[PDB]
Amino acid sequence: PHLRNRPGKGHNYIDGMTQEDATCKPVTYAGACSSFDVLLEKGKFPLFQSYAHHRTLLEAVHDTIIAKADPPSCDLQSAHGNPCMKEKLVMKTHCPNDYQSAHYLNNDGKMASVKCPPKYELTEDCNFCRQMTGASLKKGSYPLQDLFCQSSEDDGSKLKTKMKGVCEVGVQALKKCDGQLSTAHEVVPFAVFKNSKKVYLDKLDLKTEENLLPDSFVCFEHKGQYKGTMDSGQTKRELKSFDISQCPKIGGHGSKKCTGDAAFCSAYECTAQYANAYCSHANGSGIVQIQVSGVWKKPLCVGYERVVVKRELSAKPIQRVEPCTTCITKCEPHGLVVRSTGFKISSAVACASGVCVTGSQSPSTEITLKYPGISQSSGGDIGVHMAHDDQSVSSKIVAHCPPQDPCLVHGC
Amino acid sequence: CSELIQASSRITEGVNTKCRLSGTALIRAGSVGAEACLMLKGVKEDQTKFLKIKTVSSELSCREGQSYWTGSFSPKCLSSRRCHLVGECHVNRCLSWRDNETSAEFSFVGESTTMRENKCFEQCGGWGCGCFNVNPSCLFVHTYLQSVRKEALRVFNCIDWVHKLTLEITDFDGSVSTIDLGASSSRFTNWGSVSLSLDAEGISGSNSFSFIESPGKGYAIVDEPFSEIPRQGFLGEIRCNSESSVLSAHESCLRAPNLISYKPMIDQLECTTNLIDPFVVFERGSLPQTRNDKTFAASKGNRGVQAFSKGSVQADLTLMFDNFEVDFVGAAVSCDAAFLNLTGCYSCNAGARVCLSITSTGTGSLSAHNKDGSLHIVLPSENGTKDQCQILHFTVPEVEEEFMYSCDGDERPLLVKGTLIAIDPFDDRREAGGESTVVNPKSG
Ligand SMILES: *[C@@H]1O[C@H](CO)[C@@H](O[C@@H]2O[C@H](CO)[C@@H](O[C@@H]3O[C@H](CO)[C@@H](O)[C@H](O)[C@H]3NC(C)=O)[C@H](O)[C@H]2NC(C)=O)[C@H](O)[C@H]1NC(C)=O
Ligand SMILES: *[C@@H]1O[C@H](CO)[C@@H](O)[C@H](O)[C@H]1NC(C)=O
Ligand SMILES: *[C@@H]1O[C@H](CO)[C@@H](O)[C@H](O)[C@H]1NC(C)=O
Repeated sequence: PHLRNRPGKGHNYIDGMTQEDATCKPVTYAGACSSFDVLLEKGKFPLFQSYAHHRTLLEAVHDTIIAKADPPSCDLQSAHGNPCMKEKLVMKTHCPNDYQSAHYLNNDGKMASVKCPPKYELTEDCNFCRQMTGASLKKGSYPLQDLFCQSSEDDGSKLKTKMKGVCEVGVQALKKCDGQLSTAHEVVPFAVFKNSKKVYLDKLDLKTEENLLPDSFVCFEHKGQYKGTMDSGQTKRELKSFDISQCPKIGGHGSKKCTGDAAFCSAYECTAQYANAYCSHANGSGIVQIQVSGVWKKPLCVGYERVVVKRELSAKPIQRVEPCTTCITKCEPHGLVVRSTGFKISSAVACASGVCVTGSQSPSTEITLKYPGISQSSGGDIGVHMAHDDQSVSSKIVAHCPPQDPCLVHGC
Repeated sequence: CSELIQASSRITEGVNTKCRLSGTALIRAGSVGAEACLMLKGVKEDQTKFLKIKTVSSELSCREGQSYWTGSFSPKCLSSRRCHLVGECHVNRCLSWRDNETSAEFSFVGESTTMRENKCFEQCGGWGCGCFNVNPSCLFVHTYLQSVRKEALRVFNCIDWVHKLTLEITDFDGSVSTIDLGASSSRFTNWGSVSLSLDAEGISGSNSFSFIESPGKGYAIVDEPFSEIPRQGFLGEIRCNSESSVLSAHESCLRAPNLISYKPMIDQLECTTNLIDPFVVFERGSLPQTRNDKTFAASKGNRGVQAFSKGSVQADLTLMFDNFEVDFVGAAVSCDAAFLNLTGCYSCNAGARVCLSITSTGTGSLSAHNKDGSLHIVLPSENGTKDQCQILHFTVPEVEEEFMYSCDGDERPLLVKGTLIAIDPFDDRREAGGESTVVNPKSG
């Protein structure tokens, strides 16, 4: 249970729901917090479970990393007639039972939550409040989105949503479109930067780089340990969290003797006397950087949603119209010759009342062909199909010819 | 041109008493543009209903075998670099990464039907690379293909070519009937059925090419054999079974191994590939094309491909149970005719074109017959002066004959003049023959 050694204060509680301060004020190996234990269930919240040693939304809020929205959480008991549930109703979520509250990161990059009236619980889609008699509601709030938060100083005031072929994602109106509008629920990764709003992304590529800052170390201490806090006889072997702000930095001063692994000893001053706490290195921590518009940036925090996107499938798939007539067709006693413009003709076929005749030649602006059947003697109309080198030129043309005299053709 | 005396019925003044003529008829099918002729004679100056089966055209259609679809695809990649011992960056996990298996970092993708693969690459391990550990780190890449253009191409092959005859059936009192049928096949038309023998050749070999069909745009030919297994660097490297699968890059589409080129250079990953644009190849070999004297081209109606090869066939279509008669035709009609000209050749497949000026007071037909009965001329007669044409066969350089023409009335003398051109074969042994020639190229 090393994941319960939270970075920073580890305050996994929300304002108003302060009935679980025994175990939700700093989250430790001992208790059980309703607003945190859901994150560690197998198969749920996999993105945070991968980045398990980064702050949650509530933790980031309590460290002043992420601000709190204006109507911080308009209670449905007192504000069910106000335009509150606008960003919530565009998301597709799934809450478990016996939960009276649920918090999410709104569009402006702040934290807002939905609180059902007392003794009511949130339904399976977190959209309605339902009252079940004789039910014990949990004391925490369900994290709606799957996200992990960190502290950043990189500025992102010029960052904006840039998705191709999207007219509207979530509650953001990307542009104005007319015509067909494909509408569906999609999993859209997002990120929030300093002095910015939510920035939905098309591709989620990110990297982490480790460091030796205090948030990268997991200090603990045994319960009942000699010459330590809570130094009394015990009946169970359990750990206890330790604050790294006490162990002295290298070449510095501190209040508690501290020991640890190689990474801790390389940055802090590992003691030579009896140690008070063991400070290892959070094996997954570091600084996570996102790539937006090719350039890497440091987000306040990233996640993903299930919002409704209004795409545009197509304006026009393809247009195939070509009534081209840039050719001259003049029947000649020597042969059927058609003179065309710049586009060259390699092979052609001539059809006149069933019987057809074909010709092949190198690409040229003109081609001569033998007359099909008795069309030379009888004249009439003759259709010609040819293969142009270019495109957008009609391949079916018709030539009108009067009756001809074979004597000139065979004259010798 | 042939009678039906074996099963002739009594086609009461005016009223019709047709007995559903059951006797079949056997007449050799005429050449291309010619017609097949019938004699429903009743009482002189009455009846004489003519059934005409005009030979529209003969084409060497294609019998398609296997087929598949393809389009233009472009890849997109998602990367996630984690240090050693983080997640599943164990050397064994990084090396054994099964493309079919997805990493836990790109779980927002979740379940999807897009064609996709997953790769894992090692990078530097050490404080210079970015990780305190010295064992190599990992870079998980998820790549999925997406379609660029909203179009697809169908690629098929012709296992064999079949002779196919198009006939214009000029039924009794109305010529609205066109039928297309192959060799040794029957078509259940009105008044029974029509069957074609075409005993000469039911096939014209095979080939080793493949044809592209763009829906609503035309056809094309590629100079490669049709391969049922995808191959890198050829057409159909990525192939599907439907246009929807192509336009959505569905995972059911097959593709060759090692199509995506990965450049894991330390700053940014580069996911790219070199793929043959099927649209370029389609535009390159547009249909109107000639290969070793075959000249494949789009069939009339744009529903397939043809094969213009030198040859000819013998066709003997058989009518059966032909019965289409009414009672209003019992009245006689007057008609007049005037000879116009004579053009064409002799002893030739094309024949000699015969045109006649018809001046009639109403609906009717023409039954000009020569003295010996060898040559028959039939032309419909309509109100006012009309100019209709017919096609006959001759074996004389000059034509000078008289025909007993009568449009359901009295026979009057119709005289035809003119000479016929000579089809220089610059190569003759004893004769030419009519047969039924399928279209052929110049290089034959
Ligand atoms: C032998 O006489 C035939 C019968 O007149 C001619 O064959 C065709 O005659 C048609 C009408 O009798 C003509 O149709 C005309 O076509 C022109 C232009 O193509 C248009 O004005 C109309 O479609 C039509 N005009 C009408 C109905 O008044 C054909 O022009 C004609 N075919 C041709 C081109 O020969 C022959 O002309 C004639 N043979 C010889 C050797 O001259
Ligand atoms: C390393 O961290 C991952 C989560 O980031 C954890 O699953 C794994 O157990 C850790 N390795 C250890 C503790 O050896
Ligand atoms: C694909 O992966 C799944 C789970 O990762 C596995 O059950 C299945 O056997 C794999 N199929 C292969 C390797 O062909």
